Amino acid sequence: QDQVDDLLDSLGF
Amino acid sequence: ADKELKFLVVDDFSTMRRIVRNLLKELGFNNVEEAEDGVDALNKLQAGGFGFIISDWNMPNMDGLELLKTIRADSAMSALPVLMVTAEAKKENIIAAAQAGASGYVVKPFTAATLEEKLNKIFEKLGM
Repeated sequence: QDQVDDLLDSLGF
Repeated sequence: ADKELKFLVVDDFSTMRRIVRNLLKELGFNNVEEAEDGVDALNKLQAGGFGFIISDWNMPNMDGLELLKTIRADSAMSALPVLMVTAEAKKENIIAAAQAGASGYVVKPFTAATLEEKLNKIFEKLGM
C-alpha cells in the first residue's frame, strides 16, 4: 500500500 | 478544460458507466457517451469529436490496456487523454499502464472530488 502509493505518486498518477 | 469536452466512458458494467457519467455531470461535464468494451469504444471513436476517454481495465473482447494501446498507436487519436480505472492498484498493472501511455490511473470506487483531481492533473499536464 505504501509502496503502491509511492509508485503512483512518482509516476504522476 | 472546456465544459463541452466530449467524454467516452468505457466499462462492461452498465451501473458503473452510469455512476461515472453522473460524477462527470456533477463536475459540469455533460457531453458524455458510453461504450461497453474496447471494440464498441473504438467503433464509436471512429465517429470523431471525442476529447477524453475513461476506461475500465477488465472488459471482454478488448480490455482497457488493449484499448489504450490501440488509441496511442492511431495517427488521429494518439494524443487523446485516457484515464484508466481499475478495481485494484497493482505494481505490474501500474507499470503496464505507464508503458502503454495511460494519462491517469485510478482505483474504483472513487468520489467526484477524486475524479476531479485526476482530471485536473491530466488537463494541467496537457495544457488543456
